[PDB]
Amino acid sequence: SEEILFDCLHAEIVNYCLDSNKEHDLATLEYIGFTTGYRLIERLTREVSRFKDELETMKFICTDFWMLIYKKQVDNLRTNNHGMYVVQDKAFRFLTRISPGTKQLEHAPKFVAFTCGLVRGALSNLGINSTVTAEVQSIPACKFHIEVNRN
Amino acid sequence: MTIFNLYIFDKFGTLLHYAEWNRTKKSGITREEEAKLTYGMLFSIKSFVSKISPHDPKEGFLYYKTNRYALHYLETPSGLKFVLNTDTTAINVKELLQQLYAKVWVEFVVRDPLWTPGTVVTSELFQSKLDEFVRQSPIFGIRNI
Amino acid sequence: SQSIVALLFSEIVQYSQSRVFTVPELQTRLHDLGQDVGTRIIDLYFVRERSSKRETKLTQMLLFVKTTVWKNLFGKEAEKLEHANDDERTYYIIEKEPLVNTFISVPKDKGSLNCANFTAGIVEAVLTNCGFPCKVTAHWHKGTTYMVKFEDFVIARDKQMEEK
Amino acid sequence: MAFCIAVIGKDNAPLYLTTSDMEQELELQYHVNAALDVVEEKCLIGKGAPESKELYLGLLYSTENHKIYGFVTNTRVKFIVVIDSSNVALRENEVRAIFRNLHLLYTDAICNPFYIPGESLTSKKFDRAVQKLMSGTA
Amino acid sequence: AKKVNSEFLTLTYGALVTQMLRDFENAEDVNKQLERIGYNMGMRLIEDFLARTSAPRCLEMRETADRIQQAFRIYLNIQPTISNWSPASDEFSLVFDSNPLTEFVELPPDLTNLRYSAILSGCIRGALEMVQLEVQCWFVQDQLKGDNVTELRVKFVRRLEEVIP
Amino acid sequence: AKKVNSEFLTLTYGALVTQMLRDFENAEDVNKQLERIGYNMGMRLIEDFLARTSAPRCLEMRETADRIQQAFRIYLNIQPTISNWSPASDEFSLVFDSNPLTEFVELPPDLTNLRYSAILSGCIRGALEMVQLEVQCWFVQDQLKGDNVTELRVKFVRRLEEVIPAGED
Amino acid sequence: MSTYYFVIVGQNDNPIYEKEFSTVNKELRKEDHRHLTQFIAHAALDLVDEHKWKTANMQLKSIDRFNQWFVSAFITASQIRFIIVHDNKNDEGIKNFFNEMYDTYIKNSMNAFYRINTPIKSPMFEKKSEIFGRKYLLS
Amino acid sequence: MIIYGVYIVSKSGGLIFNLDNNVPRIEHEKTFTYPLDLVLDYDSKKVSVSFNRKDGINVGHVLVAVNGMPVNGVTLDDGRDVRTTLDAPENYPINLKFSRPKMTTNEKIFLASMFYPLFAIASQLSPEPKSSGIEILEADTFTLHCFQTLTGIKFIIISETGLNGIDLLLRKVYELYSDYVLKNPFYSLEMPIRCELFDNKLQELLAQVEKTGISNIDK
Repeated sequence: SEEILFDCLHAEIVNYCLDSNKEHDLATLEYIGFTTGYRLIERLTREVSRFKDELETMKFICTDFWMLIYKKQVDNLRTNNHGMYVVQDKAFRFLTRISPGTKQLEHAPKFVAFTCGLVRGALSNLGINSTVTAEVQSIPACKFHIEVNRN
Repeated sequence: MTIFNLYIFDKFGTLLHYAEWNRTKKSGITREEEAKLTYGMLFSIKSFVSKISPHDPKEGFLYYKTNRYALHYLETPSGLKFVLNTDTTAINVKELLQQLYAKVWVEFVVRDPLWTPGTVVTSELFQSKLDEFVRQSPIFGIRNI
Repeated sequence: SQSIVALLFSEIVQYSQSRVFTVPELQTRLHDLGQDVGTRIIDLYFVRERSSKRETKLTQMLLFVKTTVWKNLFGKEAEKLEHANDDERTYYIIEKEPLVNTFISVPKDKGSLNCANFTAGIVEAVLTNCGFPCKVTAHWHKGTTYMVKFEDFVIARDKQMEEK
Repeated sequence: MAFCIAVIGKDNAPLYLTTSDMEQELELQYHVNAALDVVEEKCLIGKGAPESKELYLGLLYSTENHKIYGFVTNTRVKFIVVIDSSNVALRENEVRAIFRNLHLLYTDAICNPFYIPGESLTSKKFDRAVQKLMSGTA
Repeated sequence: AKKVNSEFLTLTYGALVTQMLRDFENAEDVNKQLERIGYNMGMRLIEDFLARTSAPRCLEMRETADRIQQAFRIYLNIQPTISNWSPASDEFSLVFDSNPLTEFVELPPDLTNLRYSAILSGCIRGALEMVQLEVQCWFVQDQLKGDNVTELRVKFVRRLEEVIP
Repeated sequence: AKKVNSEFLTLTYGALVTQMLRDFENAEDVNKQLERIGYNMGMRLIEDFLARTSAPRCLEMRETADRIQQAFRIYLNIQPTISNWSPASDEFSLVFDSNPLTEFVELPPDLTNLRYSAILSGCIRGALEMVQLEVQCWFVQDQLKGDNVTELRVKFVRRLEEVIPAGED
Repeated sequence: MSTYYFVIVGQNDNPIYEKEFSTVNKELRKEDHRHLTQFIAHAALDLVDEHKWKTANMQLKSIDRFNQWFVSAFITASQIRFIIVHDNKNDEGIKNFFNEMYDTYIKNSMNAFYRINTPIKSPMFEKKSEIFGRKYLLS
Repeated sequence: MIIYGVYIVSKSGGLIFNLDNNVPRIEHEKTFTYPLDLVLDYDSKKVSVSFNRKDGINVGHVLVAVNGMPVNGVTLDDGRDVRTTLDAPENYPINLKFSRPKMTTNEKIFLASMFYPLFAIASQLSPEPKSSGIEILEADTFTLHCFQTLTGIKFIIISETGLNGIDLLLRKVYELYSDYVLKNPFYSLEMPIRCELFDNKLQELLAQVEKTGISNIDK
């Protein structure tokens, strides 16, 4: 039951926020974490030949990364034409433990930073870029609103 | 005919929560003093046995009974206390309280970031999950060993 | 009941223990109660349970009155009888059953003697009313035991009518 | 069998040591070896040098006594050893294993929280990791 | 895929240590933060450890050693081996070949006094005081500071007792 | 089985009464004295009648009434007969045809103001008070006074034992 | 006719009671009968004590016959001396008459208020005795 | 079936009678070496151990005798005190007796005293309405069964934990109670009942129940 460590540790981070900055959280967690997951992703569906460039919707790669970490699937995936889009998820693990009543909403940016801070790829929608804001209306229901680092 | 009520007390003797379902004798004492009285009583019984024990009380106190209702007790080595009221005669419930601790409390309390340690739980999910775990076996009666 | 009699007799002892100051006069008061019992029981049982016919001679009356009184008191005759040569006045009548223990007995520090004397009082009543003045002591020897000191004129009288 | 190790960042090179199995790389092509990599990204890159696959590059670039075998990750990192052997009896299988090893060693140097990514590899540990790689597979 | 689900934790810990270390210049200040944060974490964790292992309670240091090394087995998937008992049975040593919570965090950061396992020390103490065992905790050996094995030390200082009914 | 003869109990009771007439000159004193000893009787009579049978505490008066008549038929081997209730059912009368204590004894005419068998009223009193139950009992008619059979009153003025066995004490 | 005289004697020789049924006349001479036969009862007692030490019979019908005063003895278990003294004999009346005397005596001896050797004034006993006399002696 | 102890208390709640059926406390001795892992702690006339309950020396095992020499409250028989004896090394290696404090009678009086309210305050503010108090209190290695007289006296005994069929035994001890209060109803609750006759009658009830028969109501 290895999760309990991380639930407690992120909980205590939710606890202390010193007034110097809101989110002192730098993203090296995110960077080294996706590099680790990609050590486990020693295979992803891109062709052996280098020229034919296929982009992997980081939406899908986000699904898989949740299965590697968040374990539960991203549900409602609405996307505009360009790099701006969003995920609508009914359940969020750290907000599964909080009362579902929309009363404790502030605790999100610690959540949404963790999905930012993942190095980009040159071909867009390739699966790894990250710069993300969240708008959690309902407690279990996180709303990670994506903005690519590009336009 | 579900359980009457259920009590929690820290290793410092403070009432964490009280959930009632079917208690009827309407209390002349406001619940907080009653919880204090009960915690002191249970402590007294712990001392009572730990003195008058013939040999090692490994788990010490278990529960007490009346002719017309009954009650049971659970001891958590951290010093939290579990108390509920049941009817006199049905299956034991020592195990049922162990389960409620190891699942409902360890999940819907400590794994709640917005419950600060050593206070009153006020989670609607912990409340509703307690309601449902009691509704699991709304069984009344104990005959505990 | 058994236990109602035990209770009424505890109130006997207590009433004595109240308006009596020391133990031997309490035993005396018990002895008085015993005389009161005998004074009328003996005349009762002359007829109904004693063959309706008088009996005068010593040892026969001793044993037979013993038995008849015990049958109509508790229905249990005294277990044995000793009459002692070394003092022809000294006879012992001994019953393992104490009347007292219907309620099991008293403190074993203050009062050496108990109801045993009150039964001895009933005994004295019946003996002295048959024609046998006697003094009776209750001893905690071999259970509830008794000893009888008959009357001198009586002792000479039967010693003479040992023959006919 | 000179393995000019060279990790590349997005554009620049965080670590590119000059080591092999036996001892240091004497040959004075180092900065211009990185220029071999730059002429890669000038003409050889094509639309291909970056991909979204764990990149098998069996000889994306070749020349005398100097054979480049490449690899790229989703994080746009360029992993390249050079086969500096006109030929030796080693076949690409152990080269694949070597890029597995190099992947893992690099990403475990990445495992450091202190070392900011994109900077010169400070880790003498990741050093000895690369050093064992060279001493073994060269 | 998924040899280790929670290799995530050690990188989070590295983030926290460097974030404090930037914030507070001193190794000592972050030592206190690590200790207290381990305290709260171990307070969180001991109750779950007693929900699973369902231990009676620790009245004897051999039992304490077995319990905590079992918790390490079940929480950090490590196998510390109890050793170096006190003549009075107060001290014992927990042999971590690999501090699991570190995977080359940094061998030289150029910073002695910066102790990593302080998080463990806080967790062990806060856990223990939940179960009425005030024991101090420190680290006799530590690989990162130049050692070959990282060795936590605890010595039985006082038996806390519940009071004031 | 009772293992005892009715006349012997009667003789012990006569011994008491005569001894009281002697020791204390007045009937009122000897009567109050015997009522006290009967009060102290009841403190053991009621617990005995409970040891023979754990009767119900009380839901109504006549339940106590037939409990006590059962007890009277127990130790005295004589079936009583409850009668004469209150309009309020609170108080009743109790009937003994012939008490082994009362009978085998008549009374010298000087002792008219004596109430002879009042030991039973005392018994009832103390029996009800150890059972924490407040009642008044006096023999409204006594076999000796020319009454057909001994008649009591049982005036249960109020309560002292509650529904929970904690009670007031 | 027959004269009628009953006497009751305590163990301590106390004359407990005496009862008469004879046709009333010369009351002074009837009192003379009374004391005459009481001292006669003393002498007859001094006799009947050894007579009872001889035979424990139901009733000692004759102890002395003064040739005009007749001594009939029914001694009790409590040694209560009883004598009927009469100028005429009637054995069948006297035997069961002393029987029924003894019976009603038991009845009125049980009452705890009586103590050994004490006069008994119960007029109920008087009429019981009178009924017996009309049954077994008088006509 | 073995009964550890038998008790009865009054309307006062005072311990009126406390016969014990001979249930000894465990004992331990071992040739103690240099300072002992037993964590010896002085607490107010108790010379005990607080931790490291090894070898069957419970925490509550009070020091009972030292090196054969008896030890009394805090110091020893000879005048030495536990501390001075202990911390002096070269005395070691040595034997130490240890066992649990058989609570001296007065302490048992105090125990019964403090328990009485729990009986009378067994959540009189119960859930169930117009309720009734405690009757059965199971425990670790004993079980308490009480019989209210339904008016007045309380009847509590201490039996082997795993057992049934004891409340009838309480009824029979109630019968013994009636037997004895026949002795002198003046001999009332105010004084305690210490009358060896009724008491050996009780120990015969004990004798019967030590043997098999607790059916066969014979007492």
